[PDB]
Amino acid sequence: MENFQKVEKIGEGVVYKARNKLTGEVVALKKITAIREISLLKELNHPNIVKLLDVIHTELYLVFEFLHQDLKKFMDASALTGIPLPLIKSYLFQLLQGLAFCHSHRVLHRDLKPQNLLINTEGAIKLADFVVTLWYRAPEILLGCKYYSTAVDIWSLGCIFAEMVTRRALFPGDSEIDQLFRIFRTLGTPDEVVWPGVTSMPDYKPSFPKWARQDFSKVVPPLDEDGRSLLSQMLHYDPNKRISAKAALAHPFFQDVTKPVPHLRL
Ligand SMILES: Nc1nc2ccc(C(=O)c3c(F)cccc3F)cn2c1C(=O)c1ccccc1
Repeated sequence: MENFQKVEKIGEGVVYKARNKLTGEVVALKKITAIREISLLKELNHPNIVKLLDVIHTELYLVFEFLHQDLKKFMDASALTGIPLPLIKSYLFQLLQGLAFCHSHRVLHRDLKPQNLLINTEGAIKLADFVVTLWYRAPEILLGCKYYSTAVDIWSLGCIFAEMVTRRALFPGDSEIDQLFRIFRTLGTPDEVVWPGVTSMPDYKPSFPKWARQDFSKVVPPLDEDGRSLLSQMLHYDPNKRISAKAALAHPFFQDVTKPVPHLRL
């Protein structure tokens, strides 16, 4: 709309950085029943959720608060030394608060990934944007569950947690079956013992190869036992045994959480 001045295209809808030719405000402008669905999102305000400032419907643009960097760019920029654990823990804690908030309002993100988590110079991290990467997709979605729950967001976050720690994607699948098999090779092929009802899932196949589960100590070293304990609960196969965001916030891992400030090059 004529109320903004596209400053730069910051990412392919397409996201532009823009200045409100009126309020001088700089914002992120995203060019995209869905109406009222998005208006409700405009009421979902939390410090760890990128603020949806306005919805301009004209012949659909979403006006968001502008943050200078996403986690993917930050992880890439910290690949040599990695993100300090104190900061990893602070980010995980804040994202869990954001999810606890979203989930309490029966709202799911459904597609969390490093590129959708934005950070600022003060140490805050926020959930944004509530081929397409499958690396963070929960197994129940991959198995064709049509009515998945808030637990799909915990799975995705557990994945990002593992990636921040190891500096390598946990399950970099490049197809739906490769994604599923990478999860199986690491966490063990699921069965009725660990996931009641799993064999009845739409895309479950008795012909799936049976891989043995690997120890977490080999998956996210050098994360401490509290960290591995939390991650394990965030990656349970059964969406119902998977830890909720609220309970996760009470895990011993966060007993000594702080809010460090990252060093960013804007
Ligand atoms: N500086 C920024 N401020 C914001 C504010 C909101 C969204 C936002 O809501 C959002 C979106 F609209 C689409 C995809 C991912 C998102 F996080 C993205 N950004 C950015 C980005 O730099 C960026 C990061 C990744 C992809 C594209 C732009």
